[PDB]
Amino acid sequence: MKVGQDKVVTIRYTLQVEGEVLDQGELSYLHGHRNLIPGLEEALEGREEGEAFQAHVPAEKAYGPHDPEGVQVVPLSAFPEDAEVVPGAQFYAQDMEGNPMPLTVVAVEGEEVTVDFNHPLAGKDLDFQVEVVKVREATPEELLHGHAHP
Amino acid sequence: TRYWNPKMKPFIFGA
Amino acid sequence: TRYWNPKMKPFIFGA
Ligand SMILES: [Cl-]
Repeated sequence: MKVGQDKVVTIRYTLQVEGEVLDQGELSYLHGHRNLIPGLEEALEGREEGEAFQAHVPAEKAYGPHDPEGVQVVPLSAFPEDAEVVPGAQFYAQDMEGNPMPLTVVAVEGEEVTVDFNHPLAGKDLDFQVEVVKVREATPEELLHGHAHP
Repeated sequence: TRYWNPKMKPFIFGA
Repeated sequence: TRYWNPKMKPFIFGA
């Protein structure tokens, strides 16, 4: 069964950036519902169960550019009383919009905390070692939710 | 994308 | 306009 629209696809992957093996593991996604990054999805289109291949994914087809306006300074007092506010620490910001958006703490300087709203990989080119583990049809529930069942 | 906007009342939680 | 979604797998940021 070939990877295509509405197929639930399971992959084993290895993520590299400039030679650094950042992440490894296994996931399943619903194909053709914008759940996986475009580049890696385009590379998976038509593939059979068992196939192994490599994929280079530019930022454009990964997590996009790195907007410098995404880098803002916020007061240290705005953080939870008993939370470690250090570089790499992840939190959430929320306002009247009612939309929680995630951030990574970049630097802490006195009462000024520099945070980054960009995706951690925004601006990077990703290299992938991919193995197509399994390809099955999606259930009605899955199609209804537009996501694979974890 | 995206910025912070004090023209509301932005807060931060650590879940 | 053009938006990139930070919640896309494999590296999910948020939810
Ligand atoms: Cl999914």
